[PDB]
Amino acid sequence: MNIIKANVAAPDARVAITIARFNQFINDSLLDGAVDALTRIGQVKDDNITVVWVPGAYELPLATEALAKSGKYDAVVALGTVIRGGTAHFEYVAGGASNGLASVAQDSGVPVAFGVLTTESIEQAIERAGTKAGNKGAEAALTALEMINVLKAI
Amino acid sequence: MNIIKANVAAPDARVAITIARFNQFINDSLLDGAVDALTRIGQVKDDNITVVWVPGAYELPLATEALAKSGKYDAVVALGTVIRGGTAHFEYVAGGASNGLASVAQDSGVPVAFGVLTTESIEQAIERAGTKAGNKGAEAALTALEMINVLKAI
Amino acid sequence: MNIIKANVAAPDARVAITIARFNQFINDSLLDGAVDALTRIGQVKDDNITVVWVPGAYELPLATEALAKSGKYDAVVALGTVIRGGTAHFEYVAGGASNGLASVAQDSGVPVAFGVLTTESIEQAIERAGTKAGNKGAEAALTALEMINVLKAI
Amino acid sequence: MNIIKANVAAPDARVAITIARFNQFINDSLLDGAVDALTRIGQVKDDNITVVWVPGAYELPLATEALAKSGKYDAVVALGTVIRGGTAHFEYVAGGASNGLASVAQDSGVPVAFGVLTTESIEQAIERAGTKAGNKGAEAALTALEMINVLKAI
Amino acid sequence: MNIIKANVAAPDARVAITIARFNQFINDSLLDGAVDALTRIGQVKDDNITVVWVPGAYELPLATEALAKSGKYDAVVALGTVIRGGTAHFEYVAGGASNGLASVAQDSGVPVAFGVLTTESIEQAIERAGTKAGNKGAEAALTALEMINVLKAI
Amino acid sequence: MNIIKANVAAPDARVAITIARFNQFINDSLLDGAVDALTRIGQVKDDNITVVWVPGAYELPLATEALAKSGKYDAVVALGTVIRGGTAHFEYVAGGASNGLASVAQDSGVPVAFGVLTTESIEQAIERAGTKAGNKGAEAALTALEMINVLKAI
Repeated sequence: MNIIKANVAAPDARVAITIARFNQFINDSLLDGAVDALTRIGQVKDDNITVVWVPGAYELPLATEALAKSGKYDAVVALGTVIRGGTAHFEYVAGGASNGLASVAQDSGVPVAFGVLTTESIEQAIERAGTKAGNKGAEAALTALEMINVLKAI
Repeated sequence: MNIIKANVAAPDARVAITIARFNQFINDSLLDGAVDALTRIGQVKDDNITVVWVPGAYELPLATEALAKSGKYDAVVALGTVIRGGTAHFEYVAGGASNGLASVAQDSGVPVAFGVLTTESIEQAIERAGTKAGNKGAEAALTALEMINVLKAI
Repeated sequence: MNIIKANVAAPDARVAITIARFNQFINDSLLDGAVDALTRIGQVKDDNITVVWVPGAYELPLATEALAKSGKYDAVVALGTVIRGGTAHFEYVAGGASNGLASVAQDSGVPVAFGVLTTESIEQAIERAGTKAGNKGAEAALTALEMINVLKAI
Repeated sequence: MNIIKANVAAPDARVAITIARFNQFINDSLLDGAVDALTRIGQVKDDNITVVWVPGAYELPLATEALAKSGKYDAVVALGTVIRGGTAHFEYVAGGASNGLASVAQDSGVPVAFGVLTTESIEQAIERAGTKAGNKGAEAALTALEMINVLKAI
Repeated sequence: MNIIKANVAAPDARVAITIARFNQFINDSLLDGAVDALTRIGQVKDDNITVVWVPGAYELPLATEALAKSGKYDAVVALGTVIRGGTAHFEYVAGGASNGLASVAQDSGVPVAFGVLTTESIEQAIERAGTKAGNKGAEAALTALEMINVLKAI
Repeated sequence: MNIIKANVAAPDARVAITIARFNQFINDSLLDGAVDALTRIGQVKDDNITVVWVPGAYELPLATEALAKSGKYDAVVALGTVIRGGTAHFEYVAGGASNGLASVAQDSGVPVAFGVLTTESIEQAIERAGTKAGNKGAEAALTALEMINVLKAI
């Protein structure tokens, strides 16, 4: 009975990170984690890493869509934070972002890593941006790499 | 390691704004903000700015879809307010509006700026229409411009 | 009837930022915002940007006074955080800082941007240092540039 | 992009300390901290350190003004404690003291360090006079030195 | 009666920093503080500063032990954060870390600076990583330098 | 200024895992995580992985001590669970185990990874054995590898 377990190391890869600058106070750490992950762990040569700042998290799809359709990249890591406010604006951003990104991956066949924090408080976001609950940035980066290989293995 | 940071200035652009006239009391300020942003900040020549009033916010997609498929515009800024009422009508308007718009952008490759307020009270809308919490109109306008360049940079 | 609306782009400008290192955990993001604002948005060439770290926020005036009297700069952005403690020390720091800076601008005719957080909690400061409520750093930077032009227009 | 970070060491400096004798039980430790800071850390030769006792904290300005107009000193450290009492006397002392001092620095161009405790209780003053919350004396002394260099660097 | 007061300036020194990457969101500021302290204050030439990232805070001892036994360094600054969780895991990490480090110093005769935050909340860690309660990174760095001299003075 | 960041890949390594069979219901997943980590991520050839079952978690030290003194291994990963009961037996097990292990590492210079759960409830242990809070097994395994390299880099 045959099995596929992939590895996160994948040096000959070219990876794109899309970050939202809104909330960058958090997103910065989110990046640091991802970049480090990519290079130090997945052996990515850091001139194959390209980083694209879009303004809001809402833009992440369009941006990563471009990058995937480009064919220039083996996977896109999508980094952002969306913290809930007084209105249901939170709902539609994080929604049209989750689904936007998921769609892009499904059509382009390129892995997209969902490294978007969707919290209730600034507190929680800090917790997932490189503290108690690890670093969703580095985590999304890793799941990106593994995915490259997982796919490549078919 | 290469990076893309875009700028909001983009004078040779032609931009389309779609506004819902329902709730115009708020949407009017939403516009003023956007228009000013576009011209004063993004250097847009104001005969490249075209403004399209549709009746409800629910119509924003169809209207912007037309504009994007037209190819005549580099980006569409979508302006509107949807305040929660006694029924779940609020849900389906803001929903089919967030997703409608998000889709149009994804297919047309044209950036669509989601400057649609989705509040609980008239109070909250006023807060986001050019007071305490800035002006989502001008903000959506800016994210539109930055996106033009962000894309252009690939 | 004649009107003056200025723009935030002003590339041939030389700008000075004064930062307090006390509370730098927050002030760092405050900076990043401002710097990015200046260059990416206001087209400032980054060797016309000079950054001066003073120890406490209380020192911001004297420091920016020097810079303005110097005439070497078109405007000074003042960055710092002052969080309220158990004593009224908070009052006199933020006071002697608001008024110190405001005075310097008034005598030197050089614009001084008041990008000093004055919060009740660490929580609030984080909110204004590049999260929910934007980035008072980049905001102060922008109001600086706009001012340059607003003045220049007379 | 050019930056100014200063150092606290500045041996060839001549510094003046003005202390209020009222509340000396606290102010004494306030001094010790400062003096030690100055010499041991900032390398100040202790015959360039001069110490001036005024009676109340209210007098700190006039005294430091003299010293700064004198030109004999590179900076003045102002040490004192003002604890809140039953009346609003507390308000006018700490007020006319914060602003007096701040003004002197602004006109004389000489750095003045605001090492005046402004507490609600004797308890709080003890906390900032060389216990849990460090020593505002030595802290004011250091911010003085750093300022000397920060200025000198323009 | 003879006395030893040391200074924090010690330029001809070679210093090693060991940081835990877990919780780096905080540890990053912890570092910045220390590095700045070292160079700007203690006059350390920044090619004599070496920085070693270990994964967990639990590893700090072993890593600093190596560095001290090496003899290549005059002191090691140990930076990390340990925030309390739902289990007593917190106890054994911070414990085996405090004692690990303390032991290494005692055997190697090399100063080891304990700049490890041991808090109850993310909130508290932020407070000690360069805000209200200063920067334990820079503070640990300073106590490192002073120690070098304190020892050297016997 | 020179820096050491290590990688978790280290294929030519020979690693020993010590597991306590008490509580194996949890420890089993703890292992699976570690083993997978080692091979799949750190490229360890799985005949260089040796696994040693000791009865209680209290024994983990003695067992790993032997293994490290043996010199046959580059690092030992210590896996086990200690859940708090009605008595303070919990205290002495987890204590004599944290310190035992930490000591072994310090004397043998071999890295020892502390992958011992120290929880209050069975619930919490399950959370850290490959669910919400990841898998301390695989985490301990990774910190082992990274350590090998971190040390090798001096």
